[PDB]
Amino acid sequence: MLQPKRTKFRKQMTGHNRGLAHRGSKVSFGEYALKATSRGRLTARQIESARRALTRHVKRGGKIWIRVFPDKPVTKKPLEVRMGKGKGGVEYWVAQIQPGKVLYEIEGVSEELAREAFALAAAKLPLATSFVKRT
Amino acid sequence: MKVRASVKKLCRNCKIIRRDGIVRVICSAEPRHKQRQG
Amino acid sequence: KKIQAYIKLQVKAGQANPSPPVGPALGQHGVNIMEFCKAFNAKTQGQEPGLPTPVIITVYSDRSFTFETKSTPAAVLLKKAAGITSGSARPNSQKVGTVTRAQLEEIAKTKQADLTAADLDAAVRTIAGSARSMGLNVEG
Amino acid sequence: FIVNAQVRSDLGKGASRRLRRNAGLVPAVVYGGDKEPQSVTLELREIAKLLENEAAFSHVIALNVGGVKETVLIKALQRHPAKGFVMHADFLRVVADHKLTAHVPLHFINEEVAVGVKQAGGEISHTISEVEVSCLPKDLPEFIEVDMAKVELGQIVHLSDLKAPKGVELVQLAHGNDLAVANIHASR
Amino acid sequence: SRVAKNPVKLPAGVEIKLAGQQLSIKGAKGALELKVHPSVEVIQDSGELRFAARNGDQQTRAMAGTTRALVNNMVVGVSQGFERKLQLVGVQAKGQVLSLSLGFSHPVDYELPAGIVAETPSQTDILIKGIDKQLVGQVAAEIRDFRPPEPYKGKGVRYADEVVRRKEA
RNA sequence: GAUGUCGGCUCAUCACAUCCUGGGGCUGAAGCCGGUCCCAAGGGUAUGGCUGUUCGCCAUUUAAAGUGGUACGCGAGCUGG
RNA sequence: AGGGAAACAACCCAGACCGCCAGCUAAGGUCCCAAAGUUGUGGUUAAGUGGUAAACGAUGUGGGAAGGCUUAGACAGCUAGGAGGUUGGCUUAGAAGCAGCCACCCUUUAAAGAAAGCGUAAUAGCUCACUAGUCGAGUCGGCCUGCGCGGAAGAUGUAAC
Repeated sequence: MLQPKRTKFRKQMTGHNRGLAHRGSKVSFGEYALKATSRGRLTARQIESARRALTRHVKRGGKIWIRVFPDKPVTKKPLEVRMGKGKGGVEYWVAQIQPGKVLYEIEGVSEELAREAFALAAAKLPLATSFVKRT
Repeated sequence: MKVRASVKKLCRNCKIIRRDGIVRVICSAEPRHKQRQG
Repeated sequence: KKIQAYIKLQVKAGQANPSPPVGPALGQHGVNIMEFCKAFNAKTQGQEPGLPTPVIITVYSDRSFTFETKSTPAAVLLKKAAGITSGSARPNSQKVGTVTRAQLEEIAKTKQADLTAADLDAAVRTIAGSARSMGLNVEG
Repeated sequence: FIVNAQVRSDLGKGASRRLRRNAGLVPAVVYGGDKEPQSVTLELREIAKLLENEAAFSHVIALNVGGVKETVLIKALQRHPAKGFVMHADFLRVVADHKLTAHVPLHFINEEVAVGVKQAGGEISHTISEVEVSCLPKDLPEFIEVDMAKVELGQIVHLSDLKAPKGVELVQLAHGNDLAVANIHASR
Repeated sequence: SRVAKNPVKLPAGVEIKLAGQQLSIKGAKGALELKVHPSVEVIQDSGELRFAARNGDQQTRAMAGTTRALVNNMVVGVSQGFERKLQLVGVQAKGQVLSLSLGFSHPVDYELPAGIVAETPSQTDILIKGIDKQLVGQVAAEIRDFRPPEPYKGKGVRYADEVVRRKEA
């Protein structure tokens, strides 16, 4: 998975996920990209699962940019646990996703192979995504 | 028949038909690509 | 007009008179009889006569026969490698024959690098990728 | 390159949202260092066909508001971040004596004949297109040639390593920022 | 192009009855073909027969085409004897009933209605003759489900074509 | 200012995500067998040794010994291990 | 409190001083239970959607933008198709256009892929671009959007208008 090397604190708040993704919406490194069109939450093994789908469906070369980064820690109360005995401990990591956030980018492939590779990538992600080219 | 929630044309001989409100697939080659609803 | 591909040609080469290796093939295209068999005039001794290997043809109605810039027969002439003639039983399944690209200087007299590729090392890739799809491959 | 324009005597948020959802239009402005700015409505369908062109942004665009016609360079563009379509267009006046910075694409001409590709196994990595320039409107590069033919494996082409066509000032070279244009490197 | 604007081109030996709402086709080698032609349909006359719709629907666009097809095989069945050659194992044709012992302990007897007729031109074969292709194909299907084609060795009653999926174990 | 447990007995009632029986499709289904998936709830759907057992493990049967809801059905019906 | 949301402290409208067999409105409504439009104009929708719902899957249908294939006669359907060395490759009952291990232009001159794969688990049969004489033409592939269709199985009785 992708995790930070160390963070300043261990628990964040829950927070909210509002707005559109104005920053992070351009294909800034690659030629083709997998942009999200709905807001949600990618859990760093969704991210790695779609990553492996991409890097396994290319088979020949290319360069894949993984743009999202899970830096938000998410906790959990275990089972048979009464509520309110301090905040529960960290389990996994999460990138907060807004509509427009470019998730993955590729160059070095054809447009058809890129499109049917981001189809494999989008099959593993709980978001509504789309396919964009460089403007 | 093969009941899914996603029928597709598995080969080139497959052919998608709306029959009686059901999205079926008929294959003129292999009856294992016959599939019922989706 | 008539529009389709993966057209399927096989007869004994040169003479179209023996029919029942195929027999009544057509009944869709609609051309005449007098229009294949006058261009047997100039050149033998180059491109493997008689054995069933097809031209895969396109048609026009000018009738003064036309040959391409092409001397590569490539479809139905390459089962035998040791001298035995028939075909493979079922693909990928019956592993009994051990096969790579070893002995080629018998044919590498006339490699003919013009109609294969851009240079000679890519002509190694063509013979490294020629017959490799019913029971052989190339590492060596 | 010609787009048709209008007058736009009504400005704001809900006004702009009504232009986009009811009238099918797109707001814009025209401005230069020599005249007042002027707000303009355009059509989304009529500017989205310009944006289809590869030489859209590095080119003279005639622009007709009434019977008044202006020469116009598109120097800004706003775009809906999720769906992706033009909101307000934000373009610039063009005068014949003016410095006129625009973005020009890179075009990466002969990549099959690359000595880090054919003999040595490697792939071309374009890190940058859309170079910003600084040029009079007389010389507008619709493209900038990037020759990638005599470049070996592991070698990098920078902004100094290519051509500035007939008085075109590449902006980052005028600083100490010699950016990496393209790249030839080993595969994965 | 679309098929309802393709005219019928009936021969001289099809003496039709225009009635305004339903067509009634008579002739030699079979006759008495009546069809209640639907409301969204036009039946006009010339030296040949032809069809057109009435209103801008996608439902009648299928109906004019099927009405041309129904009268096409109706006319050409009033003219010619619609056939089928079903190949089977063992056929003792005797009369208006058919007798066949398809691998069971009982020979299942199949009777033939008015219209259709079955013959015994060979040892393993049935030729059918009828005036509408509807009932010809229906009685061919009614023979066919007595014993469908087993793939492995190959038994049962077939059609005239050979597209039967065969497998080996 | 009381809605008295688990199990067994007795009596049930519904669902269907069907255990048998019935009808099919595909098959890597030659046939006896199967595997899986549809359709179907009409009727059926063990006796025991151990332990308080539910369960479980065995023994022997059956065409089969289905899965669940009903105050984990049922003590103003019984028991009380 | 009253009216509406079937029933429903807290939701909507509205704050009951008392009487009236007077009127006008709010929310919500106007086919019958049940008071008021079986009102008008233009559409959409065939699921009883309305009147339960997600990933995803569908020639369901309405609308609006665009491309090229568009009569020198297109998208599926009838009257030739079919080579000028050689055994073009570690294999020896049998390794051509689907094995662990891959693929781009020199003929006699109007003709065309050393193959994206179903055949007689394989040989001797045969479905995909046609530089055309031939039937005579208006159709094919994606985007945005309206409403719909499957995905959708439970227990006393229709039983989520």
